[PDB]
Amino acid sequence: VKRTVHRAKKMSKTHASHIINAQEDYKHMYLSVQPLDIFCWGTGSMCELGLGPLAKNKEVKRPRLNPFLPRDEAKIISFAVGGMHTLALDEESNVWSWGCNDVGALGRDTSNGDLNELESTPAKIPRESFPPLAEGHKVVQLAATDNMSCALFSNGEVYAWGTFRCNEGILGFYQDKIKIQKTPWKVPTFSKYNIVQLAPGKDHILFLDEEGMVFAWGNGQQNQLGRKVMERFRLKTLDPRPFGLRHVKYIASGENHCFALTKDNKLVSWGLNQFGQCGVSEDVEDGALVTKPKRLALPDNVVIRSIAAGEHHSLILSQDGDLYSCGRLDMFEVGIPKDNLPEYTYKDVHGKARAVPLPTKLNNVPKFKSVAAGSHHSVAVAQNGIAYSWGFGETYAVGLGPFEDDTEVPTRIKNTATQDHNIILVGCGGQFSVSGGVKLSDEDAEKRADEMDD
Amino acid sequence: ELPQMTQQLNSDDMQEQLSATVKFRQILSREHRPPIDVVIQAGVVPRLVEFMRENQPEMLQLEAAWALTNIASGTSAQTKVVVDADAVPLFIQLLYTGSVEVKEQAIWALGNVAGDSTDYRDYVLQCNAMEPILGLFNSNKPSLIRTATWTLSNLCRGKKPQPDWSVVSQALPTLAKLIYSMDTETLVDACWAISYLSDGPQEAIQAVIDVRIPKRLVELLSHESTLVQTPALRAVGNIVTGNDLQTQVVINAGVLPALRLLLSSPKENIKKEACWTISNITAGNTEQIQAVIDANLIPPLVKLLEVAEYKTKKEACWAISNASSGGLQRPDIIRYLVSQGCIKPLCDLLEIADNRIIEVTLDALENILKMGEADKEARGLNINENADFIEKAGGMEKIFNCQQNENDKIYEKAYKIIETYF
Repeated sequence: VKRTVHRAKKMSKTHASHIINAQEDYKHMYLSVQPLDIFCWGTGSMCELGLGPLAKNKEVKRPRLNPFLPRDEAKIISFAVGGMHTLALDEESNVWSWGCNDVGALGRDTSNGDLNELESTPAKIPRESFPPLAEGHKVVQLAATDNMSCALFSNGEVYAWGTFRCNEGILGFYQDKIKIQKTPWKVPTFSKYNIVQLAPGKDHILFLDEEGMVFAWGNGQQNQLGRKVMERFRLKTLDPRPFGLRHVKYIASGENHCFALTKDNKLVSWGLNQFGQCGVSEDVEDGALVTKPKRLALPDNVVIRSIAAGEHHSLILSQDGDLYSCGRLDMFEVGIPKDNLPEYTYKDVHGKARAVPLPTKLNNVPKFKSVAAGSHHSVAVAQNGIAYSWGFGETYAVGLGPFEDDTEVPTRIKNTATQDHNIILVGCGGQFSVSGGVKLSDEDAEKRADEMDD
Repeated sequence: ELPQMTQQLNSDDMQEQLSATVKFRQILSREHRPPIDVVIQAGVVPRLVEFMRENQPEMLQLEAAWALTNIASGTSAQTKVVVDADAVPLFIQLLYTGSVEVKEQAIWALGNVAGDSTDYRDYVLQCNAMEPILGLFNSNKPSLIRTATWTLSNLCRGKKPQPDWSVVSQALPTLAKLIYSMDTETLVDACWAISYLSDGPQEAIQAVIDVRIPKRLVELLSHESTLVQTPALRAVGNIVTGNDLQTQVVINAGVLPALRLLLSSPKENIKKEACWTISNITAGNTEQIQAVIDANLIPPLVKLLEVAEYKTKKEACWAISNASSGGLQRPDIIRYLVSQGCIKPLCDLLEIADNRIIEVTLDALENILKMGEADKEARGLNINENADFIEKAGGMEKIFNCQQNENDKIYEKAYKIIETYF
């Protein structure tokens, strides 16, 4: 009677249009997969250690478990260490905070031993301060500079507080409209795409979107912002702005120098290069400033995994486990012994080696899986899960014990608190350090002890 | 890199598991030639499905289901690896436990599985995937409902062994809302899923029409591009395959002024499937023919019956031939048809068409002649003039030359109507 009478069935999930990066490519670097025991060491003269107000806890020379961040109930998953303060989010996406709050970098109220109990003890930032949390979103990365904090959300929104500091006094927080931001604040969108990664410095912070564009925000006296700022239009242009850096997969920043990894596996750096920390030129008397991004000459088989840098040194961690360092030698930041100094080390007018201005692979060291760098000290965990710190040690930031001499070579951190632990995340500040990890099973610690101390 | 990635994937450090699972997902997410067999050969598939267990952390489940998604997107043999790892139930479990991210991730993998063949489509339905999938349509992100609608399109799909009407008919109330979306990519998948379901016995055609759907299907007959006009036209096309109380409802939503808009569409398949729809609505009540009469649909159809191609003239003939069938109750349907210039395109169709169209064209020319037989008896005439202009267009010669074809039914009719009127 009545008569009854192409489109794809399968479909791979790939990148869409101009998108180079996805947030999932980054959160494995920052957010731990399981709650961590938090360990702090160094000097907490400015409440950095987060171990309480008692003066006994102001100076800790070996990694000490932080009871204010218990693994069972606080459940700290990630943490970002600034210069005098740190942030940390838990398993329910609540950011913690402890450190110096002279410029509101802690995002919480402080008013009403020697240390301030509110500053020297970690506590949560009010959840109501983050509207995205109430809208069903999570924090995928935290960042902390010297005087400014920042939180990246899973929807691409960015919240930040604190200030940036110029060399003279206080520069400002955002575009002449606000001097100091005490509470978490919504950074207005500055890109058609969502931000995927943060890279904090001393008084600046970088951004990176899915498109691959890099943005800069903060102080730019040392050309950290990838451009130049005149005195007149300084506050008017103080906001996350690009600078001709496109097609970038990964960003990382020292205190006044930055790095960016492009899609074609090309690593460029810019900013301040006082001690060759950018690793771009062999002559250190030549350029104190790298205005235009300059490519680093790493070996061919190298695939960059992470990049950590401090004030005058940089550490490039490869996927094969090798660690490449470049920068200042005056406090053994690069971790290269005096007998293994390469040909291109810089001797000053007095004849003393001052820096290594090119990326140099460390030798006689274990394979590393992560690395962090403070102002003049560094921490890198090996493949088994043991930390190796080196550099400036007069503040016990290397956590190697009661001695004040600098350490020339990455040496093992060994104390009862950390020996049975596999540490996952490590951060470093000005004169302290923070590590987080999980305790191994009694048999997993049995084998590793047989591997090392035999 | 693979020997390193495989070794890092099997390490007991869960964080190293996550970093390795990200690397596998990245190389499996390349746009061209993803190394699916090379990672299948690597023996890491049974561990990827291990990372989707209930106890596993969410970041690990996300990267694992994403990597397995792109493995299932390949050859029908490469999808067999994912299903023989017993991964489909874990995909459905993550539709309950995990967050929005993993739910969008697993609904993508289930879509590639359910779209490979009909046995995998039933297998997905076999594991009670319908209830969690339909529950995903209360979320907010337009991409989640985009991937979920596409998977739901592959579920209503397949006709050689049709999907279980019981487990699939639960989705129409959810599809009735998805047509009202504005995302162009979602509603296209939503319309195709409806056209797949509107095809079947009356248990389905009555079900589609009982859930408020066909009113907007005519509203989406008018859309910008043709990517949505085609599934919606197929949807309203399968609805008229039912009884005449079912076709009567589509007529209410102004379907006929919308069908004329499609009769001049740039895409030819929109022209043809419009004529196929106009064909079946002209096969109901004699008043349903009048609906097509007054709707000004026949002037463009008779010109299609002349200049358009055979794939479209055939369905245009069925529309015109079924229209003349209403002359028993109301002989003026032919009276309206003869004035539009219908006898010449029908007669010129005699030599170019085939056994199945010469049949219906003769039925049209006969019911035209049968009306004129009643015109020369009730009205005073002594010659039937419905045959006067058949040969004015050269049709009496062609129908006389239709007695030579050896098909039984066309020789029995061409010879009968030529003796009855000539």
